[PDB]
Amino acid sequence: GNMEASEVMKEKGNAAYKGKQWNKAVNFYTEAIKLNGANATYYCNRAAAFLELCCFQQAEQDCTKAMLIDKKNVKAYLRRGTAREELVRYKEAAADFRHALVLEPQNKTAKVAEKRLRKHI
Amino acid sequence: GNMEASEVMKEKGNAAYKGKQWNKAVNFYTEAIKLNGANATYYCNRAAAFLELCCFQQAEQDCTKAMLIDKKNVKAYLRRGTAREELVRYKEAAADFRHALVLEPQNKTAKVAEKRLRKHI
Amino acid sequence: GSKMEEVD
Amino acid sequence: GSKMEEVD
Repeated sequence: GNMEASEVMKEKGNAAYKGKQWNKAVNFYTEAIKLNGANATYYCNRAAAFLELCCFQQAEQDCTKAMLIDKKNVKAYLRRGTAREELVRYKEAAADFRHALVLEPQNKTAKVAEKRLRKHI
Repeated sequence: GNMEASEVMKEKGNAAYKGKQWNKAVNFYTEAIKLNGANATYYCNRAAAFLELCCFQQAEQDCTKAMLIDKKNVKAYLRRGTAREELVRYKEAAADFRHALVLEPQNKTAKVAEKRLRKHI
Repeated sequence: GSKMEEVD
Repeated sequence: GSKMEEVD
């Protein structure tokens, strides 16, 4: 049924993402979400694919939804901060990278981001 | 103990930079350069202060001059890549961060930058 | 830990 | 190595 099929779609999406097939990844994750809309990982993965396509608004929306489902999803904050930085929403980006560091203090991407964003906030 | 005047100016600039007094840092580095115009570190430091003021074009120019003086100055490539990313010159930015990694293979800022820039190059 | 470039 | 946020 739907939940099990949703996971197969996620796996196909992951393989597409690993092969840099960002649009095919979006398509599979979109089907995964249609089949099961209550899994934060599907939204967070779809945000990842959207980032590589420079679909920053869609990435941001997916990250916000992922957080609604699971507020401790670290990658949702990293990805949303990335999108927000692209969209020159620097204080919001810095807030997301700061939250990622609350959840995961050793995260190097987020540490690097905070240093870079100081000049804009 | 006979510190050269240009180096005294550089140290005053460094103290200002450490205190986040970016304009005062720029002023001191500028005087350092007037006293000794063939020192890459003065230009590279001044680029650092300019970055914090969002003066990306000036930072870039300083980095290019630092490289003219000393082509192995690692921070000149890191800072110029930073400026270039801000200036929406993504392949140039990626090239600078790549050169920094040739000089300093373990540099984390540069490794992080290259992952971020993939979507634009 | 969390590699942004990997999906889950 | 080279911390960008440090001057020399």
